[PDB]
Amino acid sequence: SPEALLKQKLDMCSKKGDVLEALRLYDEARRNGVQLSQYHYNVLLYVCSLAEAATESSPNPGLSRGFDIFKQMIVDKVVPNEATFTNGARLAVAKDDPEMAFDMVKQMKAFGIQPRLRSYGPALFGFCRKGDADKAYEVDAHMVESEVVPEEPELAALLKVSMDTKNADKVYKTLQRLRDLVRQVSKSTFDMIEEWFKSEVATKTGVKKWDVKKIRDAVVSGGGGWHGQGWLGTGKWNVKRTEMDENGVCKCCKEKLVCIDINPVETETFAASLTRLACEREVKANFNQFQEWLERHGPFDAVIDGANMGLVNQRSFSFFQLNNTVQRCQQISPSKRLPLVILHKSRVNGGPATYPKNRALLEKWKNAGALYATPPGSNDDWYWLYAAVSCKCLLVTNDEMRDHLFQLLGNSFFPRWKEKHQVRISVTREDGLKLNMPPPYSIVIQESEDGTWHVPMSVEDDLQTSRQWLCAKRSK
Ligand SMILES: [Ca+2]
Ligand SMILES: [Ca+2]
Ligand SMILES: [Ca+2]
Ligand SMILES: [Ca+2]
Ligand SMILES: [Ca+2]
Ligand SMILES: [Zn+2]
Repeated sequence: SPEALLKQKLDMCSKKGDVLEALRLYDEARRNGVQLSQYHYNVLLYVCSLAEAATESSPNPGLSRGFDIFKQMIVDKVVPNEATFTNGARLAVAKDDPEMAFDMVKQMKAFGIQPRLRSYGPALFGFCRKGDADKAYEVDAHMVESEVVPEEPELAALLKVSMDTKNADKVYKTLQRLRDLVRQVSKSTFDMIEEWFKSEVATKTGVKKWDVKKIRDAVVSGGGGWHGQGWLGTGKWNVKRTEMDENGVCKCCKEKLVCIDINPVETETFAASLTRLACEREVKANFNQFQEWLERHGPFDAVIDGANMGLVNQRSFSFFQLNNTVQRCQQISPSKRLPLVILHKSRVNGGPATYPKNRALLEKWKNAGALYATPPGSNDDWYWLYAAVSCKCLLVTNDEMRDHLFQLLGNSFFPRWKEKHQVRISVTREDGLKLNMPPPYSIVIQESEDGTWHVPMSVEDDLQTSRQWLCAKRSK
């Protein structure tokens, strides 16, 4: 079979790295009238990726013909799958011609194909590296039109190019996008924002007087913690690295940060999504059985990730730590409700039930309507997440909630929900176990009604490391 033979020959051509032969075989298939499929085209795009950009001579056939091959695949109406977008992007990155990368995205659109975020990268980053703001803004407008949402690296590049070209309005808009989409910024974005506020352009941008009514109304309209009406005040910024105390008060200027509400409609949308996702991955009957059980139980003030409470910072499962956490949650519940403990059935009858009084206590919690033992093969994370979301209550876990399945939950609603609901344990020698409660304010870039900015840095563990903030306040 000829298409099956080209497959075999391109699979081999190449783990070897032979681009000149992959390009010979491509040309030969077309002289034989053998139709290249999705698989052939993808292998071919990957292999052309390995060509490198010629620093001395004019461009090599591998990269150069790679764009031709991509163009043809679309013309042929062969459907791109995830490997197509990845190899297409690798090729774009290797060539490092932002104009050619942007051409690839324009032709996807012309043929009704949805570009991916990684398709836009080599174009956007290419123009930003060249200081070409006008072209970077075109790419960004194109992304926005295709409903592709930028992440921090795209926003940071747009921020830097706006700073380089002295564009105060684009800086303002990008900073609002950082607030909306990212919330807390990486070290390098933080340093960038600090440079902005100390800069000459920042010093010289702003308004001495403004419609205070219009600001107040924008604050209500936006949901809280920003107004979006432009730079306010005049003159030099005082720009300090600082911290918030436990109540959200800036140690530099004493502004108390806002606690930003979550709209209950967004929460119900998210609960539906969460249920859909869990049922796609769990045995549906297992997850449904839990849903039905939960409808018949509670009320709950807290849901505990039992495996995480037994295991975090432990050489092996610690019933002491789980039980202490149960007792502590019950103590802080205004009506002394036991928390809902989610644990694997294998744990309810294995290592945590090793000692008879522990086993009797696990059974007592179950009999109090405060424990659900998830079935063999289940991923407990769906169960404790759904319970805390559904009961609108505290979620006790030290799980980071960022890898694997948690990526499916998105990077807007879920991080906001997590901040308001997640309780983590910490331990010290002097005191024992502590429950660390949600903050009374929102850890997000905030813009005050008078134009003052507070920008939080992102950190791995804000209980381990004290989170730094930037305070930017006009000196006059
Ligand atoms: Ca109960
Ligand atoms: Ca133990
Ligand atoms: Ca109550
Ligand atoms: Ca006892
Ligand atoms: Ca888990
Ligand atoms: Zn401040």
